[PDB]
Amino acid sequence: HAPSYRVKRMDIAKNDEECVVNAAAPRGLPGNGVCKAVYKKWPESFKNSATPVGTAKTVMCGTYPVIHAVGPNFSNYSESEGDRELAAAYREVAKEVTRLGVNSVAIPLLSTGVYSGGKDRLTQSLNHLFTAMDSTDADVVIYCRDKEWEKKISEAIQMRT
Ligand SMILES: [Cl-]
Repeated sequence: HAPSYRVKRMDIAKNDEECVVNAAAPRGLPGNGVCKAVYKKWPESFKNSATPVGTAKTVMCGTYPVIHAVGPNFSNYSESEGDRELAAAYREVAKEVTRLGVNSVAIPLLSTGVYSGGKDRLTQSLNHLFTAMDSTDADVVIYCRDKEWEKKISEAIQMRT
């Protein structure tokens, strides 16, 4: 037992962890990017998966848990309301990870990309991720796709040890 954070630049649908967090689209839809990859790999986990912005809902695919976390779309939310809902989504992820009793979890950065409102939200989203997941016992593996983001996430991980 020595919980860590790691970052990998690859498709989260190929993760090596005991459960996955989906950067879920609202309304339980297949979405794009990460959510679409999750839909292609674990389509059964989208049965009644819809959950409001700021929340998370776990649906099993077989016995593999998919934690659907709906971050805010900053094109629709103000900066202050969106920040609150982004923090809350990660808090509900940490609660689901705890309830599931998993030893590890694969997580993407919520409210980035098409939900970012055209702004770079790495630091904002990653810091809410740390605040929530620091409360758990699980190994956390953060998944990104951009090479400069991998570098920055790795630097943030390094300066917490
Ligand atoms: Cl990325």
